[PDB]
Amino acid sequence: VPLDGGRFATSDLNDLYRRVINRNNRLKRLLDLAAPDIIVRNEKRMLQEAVDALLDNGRRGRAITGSNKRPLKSLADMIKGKQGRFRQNLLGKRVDYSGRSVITVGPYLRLHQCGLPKKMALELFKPFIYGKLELRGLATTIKAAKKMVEREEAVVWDILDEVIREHPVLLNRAPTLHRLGIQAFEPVLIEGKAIQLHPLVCAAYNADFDGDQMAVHVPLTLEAQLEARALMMSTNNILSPANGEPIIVPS
Amino acid sequence: VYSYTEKKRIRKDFGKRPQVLDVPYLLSIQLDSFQKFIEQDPEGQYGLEAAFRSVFPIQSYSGNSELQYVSYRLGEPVFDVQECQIRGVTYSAPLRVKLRLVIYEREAPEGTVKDIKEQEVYMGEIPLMTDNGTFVINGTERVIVSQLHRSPGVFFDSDKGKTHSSGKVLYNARIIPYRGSWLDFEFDPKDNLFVRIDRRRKLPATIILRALNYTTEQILDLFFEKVIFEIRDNKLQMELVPERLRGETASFDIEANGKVYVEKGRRITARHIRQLEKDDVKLIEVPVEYIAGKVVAKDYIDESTGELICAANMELSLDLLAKLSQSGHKRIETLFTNDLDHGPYISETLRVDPTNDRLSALVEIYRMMRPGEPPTREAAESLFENLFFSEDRYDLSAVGRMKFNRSLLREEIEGSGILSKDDIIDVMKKLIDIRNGKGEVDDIDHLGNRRIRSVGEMAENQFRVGLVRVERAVKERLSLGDLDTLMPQDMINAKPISAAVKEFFGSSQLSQFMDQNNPLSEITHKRRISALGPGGLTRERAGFEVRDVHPTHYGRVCPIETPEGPNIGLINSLSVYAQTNEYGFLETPYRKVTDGVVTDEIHYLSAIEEGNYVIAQANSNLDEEGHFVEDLVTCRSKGESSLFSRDQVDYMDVSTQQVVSVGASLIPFLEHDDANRALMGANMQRQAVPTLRADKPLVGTGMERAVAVDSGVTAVAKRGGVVQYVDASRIVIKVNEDEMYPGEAGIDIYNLTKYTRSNQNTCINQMPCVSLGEPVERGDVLADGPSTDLGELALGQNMRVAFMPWNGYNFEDSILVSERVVQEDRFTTIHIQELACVSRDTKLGPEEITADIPNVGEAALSKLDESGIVYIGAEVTGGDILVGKVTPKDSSLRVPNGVSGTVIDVQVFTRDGVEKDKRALEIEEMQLKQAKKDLSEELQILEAGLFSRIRAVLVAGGVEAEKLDKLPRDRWLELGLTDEEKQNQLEQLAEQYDELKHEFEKKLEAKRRKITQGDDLAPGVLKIVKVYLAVKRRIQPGDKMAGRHGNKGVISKINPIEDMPYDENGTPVDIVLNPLGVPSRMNIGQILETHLGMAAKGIGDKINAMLKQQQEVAKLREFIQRAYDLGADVRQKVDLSTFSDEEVMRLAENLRKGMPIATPVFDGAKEAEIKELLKLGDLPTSGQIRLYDGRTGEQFERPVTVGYMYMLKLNHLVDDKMHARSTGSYSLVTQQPLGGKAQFGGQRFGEMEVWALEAYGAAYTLQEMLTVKSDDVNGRTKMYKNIVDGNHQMEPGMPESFNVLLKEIRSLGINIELED
Amino acid sequence: GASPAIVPSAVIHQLSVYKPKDIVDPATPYPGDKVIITEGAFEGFQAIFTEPDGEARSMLLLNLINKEIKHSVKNTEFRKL
Amino acid sequence: GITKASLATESFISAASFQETTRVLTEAAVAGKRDELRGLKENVIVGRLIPAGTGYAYHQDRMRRR
Amino acid sequence: IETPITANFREGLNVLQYFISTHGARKGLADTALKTANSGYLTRRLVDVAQDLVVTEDDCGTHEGIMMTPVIEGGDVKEPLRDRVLGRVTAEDVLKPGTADILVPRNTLLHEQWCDLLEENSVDAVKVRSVVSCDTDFGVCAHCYGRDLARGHIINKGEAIGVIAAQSIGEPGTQLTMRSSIQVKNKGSIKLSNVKSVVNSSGKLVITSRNTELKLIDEFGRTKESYKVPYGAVLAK
DNA sequence: CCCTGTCTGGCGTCCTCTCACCTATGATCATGACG
DNA sequence: CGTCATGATCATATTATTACGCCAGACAGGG
Ligand SMILES: [Mg+2]
Ligand SMILES: [Zn+2]
Repeated sequence: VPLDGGRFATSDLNDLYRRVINRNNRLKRLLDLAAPDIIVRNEKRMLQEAVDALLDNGRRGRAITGSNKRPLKSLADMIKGKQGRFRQNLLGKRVDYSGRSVITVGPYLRLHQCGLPKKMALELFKPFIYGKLELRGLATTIKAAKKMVEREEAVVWDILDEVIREHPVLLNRAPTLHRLGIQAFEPVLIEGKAIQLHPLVCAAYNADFDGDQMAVHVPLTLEAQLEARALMMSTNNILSPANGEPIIVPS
Repeated sequence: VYSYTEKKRIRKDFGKRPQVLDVPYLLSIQLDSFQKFIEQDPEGQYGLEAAFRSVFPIQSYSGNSELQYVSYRLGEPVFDVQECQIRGVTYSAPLRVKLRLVIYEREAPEGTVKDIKEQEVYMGEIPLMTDNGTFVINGTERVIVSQLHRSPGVFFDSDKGKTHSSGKVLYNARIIPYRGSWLDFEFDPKDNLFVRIDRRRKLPATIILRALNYTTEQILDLFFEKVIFEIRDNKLQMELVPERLRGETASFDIEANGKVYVEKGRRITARHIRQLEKDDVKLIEVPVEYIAGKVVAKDYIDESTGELICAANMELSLDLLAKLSQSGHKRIETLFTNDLDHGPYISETLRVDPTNDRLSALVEIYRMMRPGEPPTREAAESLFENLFFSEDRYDLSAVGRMKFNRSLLREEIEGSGILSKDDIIDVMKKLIDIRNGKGEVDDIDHLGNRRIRSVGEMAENQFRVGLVRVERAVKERLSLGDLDTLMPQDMINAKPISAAVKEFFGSSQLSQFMDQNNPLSEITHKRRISALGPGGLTRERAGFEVRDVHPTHYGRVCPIETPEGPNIGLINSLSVYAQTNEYGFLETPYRKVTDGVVTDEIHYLSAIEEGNYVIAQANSNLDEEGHFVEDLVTCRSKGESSLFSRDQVDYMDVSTQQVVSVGASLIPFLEHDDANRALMGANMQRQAVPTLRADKPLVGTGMERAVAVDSGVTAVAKRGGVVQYVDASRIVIKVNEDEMYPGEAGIDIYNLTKYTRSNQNTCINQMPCVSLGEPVERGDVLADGPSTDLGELALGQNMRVAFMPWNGYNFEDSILVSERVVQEDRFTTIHIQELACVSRDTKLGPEEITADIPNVGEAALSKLDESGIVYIGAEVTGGDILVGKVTPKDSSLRVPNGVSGTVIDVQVFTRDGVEKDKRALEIEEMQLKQAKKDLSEELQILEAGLFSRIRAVLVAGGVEAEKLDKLPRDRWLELGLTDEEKQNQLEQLAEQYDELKHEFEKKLEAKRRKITQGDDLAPGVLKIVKVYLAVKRRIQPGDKMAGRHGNKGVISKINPIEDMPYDENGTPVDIVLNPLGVPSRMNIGQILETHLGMAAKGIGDKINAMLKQQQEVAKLREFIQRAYDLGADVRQKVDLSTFSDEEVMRLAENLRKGMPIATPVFDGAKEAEIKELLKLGDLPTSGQIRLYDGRTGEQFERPVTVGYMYMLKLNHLVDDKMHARSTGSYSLVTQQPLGGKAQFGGQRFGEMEVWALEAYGAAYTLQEMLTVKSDDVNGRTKMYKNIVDGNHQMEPGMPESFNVLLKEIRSLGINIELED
Repeated sequence: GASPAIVPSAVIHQLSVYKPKDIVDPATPYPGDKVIITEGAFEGFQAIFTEPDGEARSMLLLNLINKEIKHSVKNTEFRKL
Repeated sequence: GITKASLATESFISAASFQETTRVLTEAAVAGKRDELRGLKENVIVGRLIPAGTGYAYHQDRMRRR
Repeated sequence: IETPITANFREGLNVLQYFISTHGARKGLADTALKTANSGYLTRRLVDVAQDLVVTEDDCGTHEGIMMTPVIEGGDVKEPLRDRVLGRVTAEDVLKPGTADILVPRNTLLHEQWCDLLEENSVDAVKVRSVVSCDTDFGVCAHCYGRDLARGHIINKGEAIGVIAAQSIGEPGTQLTMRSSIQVKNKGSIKLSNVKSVVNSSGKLVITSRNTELKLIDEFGRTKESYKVPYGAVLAK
């Protein structure tokens, strides 16, 4: 990675491989020009310890470091634990077509719908709007449609009301504890910059309104819209899966 | 009497306890510690002189050369604070040191050096502290925070219960040096005694007692008493003192003097001990089985054979008695090894020892230190003398020697920094005494065992580490060169010293970035007692007890102001009156209650002196003399509260505000809030934001003026006098003559700090609050700062609140606000963003900043000038061009997508050599013109003050009333006047005037040099353009507002004016809260604050009514006097009969928007006083007005509570959190979207959300949620084509990060594949 | 190990007159070697060494297609293999 | 116990996504152990349908065509 | 502390009383912090040990299930039979004490009407089919699980019940905490279980067993009191 | 070989936001000035 | 014209410990 300062603060792996190749080339040269009897041994010890620093740093006695106290990262520190490929990149991923803001009340909602801003609904639902523009014939190519929805002209709000209409979104509170923590709503466009969320539903999220933040996701494909309508809609989950108590208790 | 800014708006003050010690200067920890650090300090310690006299003289490797120390000196900084923050340099001062080199001769190191050389040398740059208590490291104002750590000295801990799973407690005795090797004595379940050094391998403890050259006979002489057996004609008689027999069952019938004393099968009672010591029984008779297991003390040798009869510390058998009996020994010395009294811990320890003399012990210690190498007697002596017994590698401080003498019951608190033999032997004696059952262990969290480091001591330690590295270099270049030809600047180099101190002030765990968006946040971030950092504990490891308030935090560390979350109780905040002791502990004031009378002398107690005495509580009633009016008074004796008698008390608290900190003493009615809600209220009061026009608190605590003046945001007058010229830029004070120097004629100029960027992107402004011609006193505010008003502290604004449920829009914690609030522009905060653009140096050539730019037209370039940089004043949108930049390819700086603003300030810095373009020359001419005008006005204004002094002197003694203004004004000296003090004073003013002339010449030349020169910059950058956008963010549904008690809330709907519940007068309420947050979240103080705020506004409305009708000053005097008396025995006692009919009109001009009321923390306004003040206004007594509705126009039943609450806007806004992403950039190593908001990123669909979608039957939603939308690149381009063509369908593929998992597992020796 | 490897009285005597070969080294700057470039407009590829200058420059082997033009460079200028 | 019952599986990807990855991958490396994606979390790793909801009908179809 | 806080929040609190309140409050906050730190890891380990168990058949075809009786600590009956045998398929078909008369067949889901008909006849112990005693290889059949919780009908073939089970156990882990004779109340018949008793000289019944459990059978069949009886205790009955 | 103590390996919540920081020191070579 | 001094540019890895805690399973100590 460049740090935009004329220098490369390198990753730890290139440092480790560079140490192994330095030590290995010096050992090839020392086996070339003959080792002094009981001498071709210290260099092989150094090579073994450099490879043991590369494959799993810190498992052998005291680990190495580049700067300054922190031990640098080997391969087994990229597979294991947190900050590794199993728990940070493969089981939970960062996801396109998503957004997040601060929640609020708005009690004029039916319980299968939530308020969602015009700016968030315009930025989540961009390629739907592109498809409706070049399907109705208001832009020739994709670039004219992109510049139309960047300027936000007076026709794309009608396009946006024609793409929101029967299309669920997934609302998500950030510590998801049980399976009612992800639910699916049908959006209503709001002038403003917050997510208006039905009050009874906030019994299941364990969410007050003292600065809580919720994240919305969009189901792209068709089967995911049917799963966010038949399986995950806010009217269906009125009973908890822990017991038979209703979760729509008026608070 | 009152100061003149205290006759502007005198705050009404409830409160009953008459104060005796005012609030000290709140920034005394930082300033006093760093003043202790850097100052010319004789008699050795403390300061830099301690390091320079402990690491010097560097003497060489037997080359008879020596680099000794003389003195040091800091020159002036090249840059003052403002130029340093603008440009970006450290605010440092060069540390010149006078070092001396001496070089001894041959055969006489006690002989004469042939040559010396003493000279000045440059080393390091230590950063100075500004007057606010902060450092400027790289243009960013940073604070070093005090650390709370363990006090050096002995410490007798007890590893209770958990070890060995049998309840047998251990006891360890950690000696904690200030610098050097640790030392832990402990036990084991076999009751052996084990030493260890720096948590290494374990040895039996007496191996170090042989290492101090003790024979075993002397060791048993120290650690045990003696039992004497005399062989006198019958059964080997015994000397017996019966105190050892207290509860022991004898094995025979103890008789003496022909009298049976003790029977066999019974124990010796205490009265039998009294019988035996009253009859003075000395010699008793023992059987042959009594000395069957008695342990001998010293070695007995047979005189004939020359052999050893029995070794030392050995039990005696029949044959050993038979050997020593026939050798000629009549005295036998043994030891007393009881079950309860004295265990044989030393004896079992010596039986586990394999060693036998000093040499073997030193070999074993040298072998446990450095494993597996040949020891030598010289190497073992050198190591064991350099562990504990050398001035170099081991040093208790004075704090360490005090705790080490105090916890061993010594007398002298002075000693050497190194240990000795008596010290370790007293540690082992006290450990054996604690194991025996007498004496107590020491807890950890007790604040007599927690020292407070600060900026000075930590900077001294880092500077000392830099000096030991440089002595590791000088011991190099000193005995490996030719002498005499070198000077002591070729040897010592400034790289490790400056690297060490620059790394500490630059990036440490305690040198942290100052949370600066509020005067309160500054003055409570500088007063912080952090437990973390180097030498302390860590957050994710410890623990339970250290996150808990000990009984001795009372009046030292605040109990209620601490950050909730992962570190509660580790980021403690220091209290109000809490100083720091001479050694580093905490101390707090008290009042010496002599036998009857509370004497008004203050008297500082530490944390261990508080425990022995008995302290009366702060609010105890006393009748005008000090006599306690009750005969049972609530006190606390030894960490435990109780009820004591009237005149067994020894101290009383000073004031009732001293348990709390300055964060949580601005909360009115603190005693009514539950402690959780007071914690959340203090923390959110720290997190406020400055509004556009900050008002005042109607219900304060009187602590606002200490927090405002004792911080550094207001412009406090230095010398009092008369104002001469007020302006939005500057303020000129003419100094009064009874405060004024004879020379340096003197009228002061305060250059205020106008609109500039804070660290939290707020707008640190200063507004002048004085009129013209106005008197000001010494120690008084002239210019209000951010969130100040007339010298008070106004964080948020005070608004009309009602507690009622209103149609669901305030459901959980939400807040509902009228449009009358946003129309008045009263939360409209002003933010400033800094946007930088560098001109780097790459291949194909350098870059271009000029406006001849491809791919753009008129509509972009109309807002730029002819040289790329945007104008000053051009109001831009989100996504225009500010700086046009093209590389050998458009890379112009743009406003980031979303923010508006108005460009207020443009800086251009040029690396020297590069051609300045036309706008950089425009800024250079501009700043030349500004600095030229400013220094010329300095000369003109101070010359005007000097000529006014000449006119003031020439009033008498040869006065010329007409002849004075006929001649030009620069010659007012050669007029008719003899040799007096006046011609002497005119000569001194001529000296001052010619000094100002030549000083103005040289300073204007230096300022032209500073403007004209280039600046040292990054490697390979041409010029840096910085542009300051100034957004004005108003309020909207989604911001966070909160009061001062923990009542948070997202504002949920900004209603119109008409819908608000109004009352039967006509006025709409501004904010409708929710009542249901009160009985669960027990913050009942906000309702008393609401009622007292309504009382304050009732008095303000009556003043507005009595003044709008143009009434004469008599009725205003009547009503203001009635509103200022109104209470019990209070402290205020003002009278308006000494305000003289013009101040009363101006005081009523300041009271007409409400009357400010002080309510101190635990001595506040009771309920009956609020009722009597609500009766003075014509408001209802219960505080509740009946309110109509805005929609229906018909009355709400059961009348509701209205009043004024002082609510704060927090800077968790909603157009800083809101974010959305369709398709942006993707990361490089794993093809997933980036993280964050500045990087246009997507929200983490974490692991528990994957579990929650497995928990439904949603399968396609999860498949596209982790294959199509996230990772698979061909899958997502197929998806994007399919979405813009209307075909909702996914082609799945494989995550590319799983292929990264295959490459990382495959890059090992592991062969992972994919079958079939 | 804790102490230095037990050095017997044999290798010491064997290392009393070693280096009986020639230049050898790590095969860097010699008569018929390879060396990659690092600076100049003729960099990006590799080159060969022959007779260098000494206390000034060296000898770069620049060639494209079927022609070659020598360009003396100091070894700092190039990238010693 | 549940951490030992989850580390002792016939599927090394589940026991690798749980606690210590070094011991699980070395034991499955020298044993030549062969996962067959066996349930939910391995299919969350590899990027295909969960065999729980709608993917359960898909997996019955896929296993019936084996 | 032996001297309590005699002041409420409507009146004032002086300095020491507020300090003692601060002891309590900061102890509570540190409990909540480290409590969340343990609770999240408990949910992780449970959803990683279950992780895999999918309702993969429709009838295993066994009989052996567990016995559901109402729990009796020794006071009031804490959890009754309706709240334990709600919606779970019976193991052996329950015969009312009109023996050889079937009340429910042996594969009937016990919804609310059947639970009321269990409460009326005062049924002793409805032996019921549990997940732990199933027979399905590589999964769990549908009848041994029970009602689809959060819905009304029987469980659908497929819903991953290991994950919803592990979340339902670990989700209230935020709420949890971290750091002479036998006296009867009701009236009924007297039952003894696992007792070796004998007659004393006084005419009473004395016990020669530690394993004695006393029970109070009520008027209709079930038990409302149970008492562990020690070794060598002396009964008056 | 049968305990019983020691040792060293594992593990210790989620999501988001902000900020700084990411060398300097020594040696060698070249150029300029002075003798 | 030559030598010396000063300034600028380019080049590599200690420089000469202590304040978590539990569980668990293997490795080894004692008997
Ligand atoms: Mg909340
Ligand atoms: Zn079954």
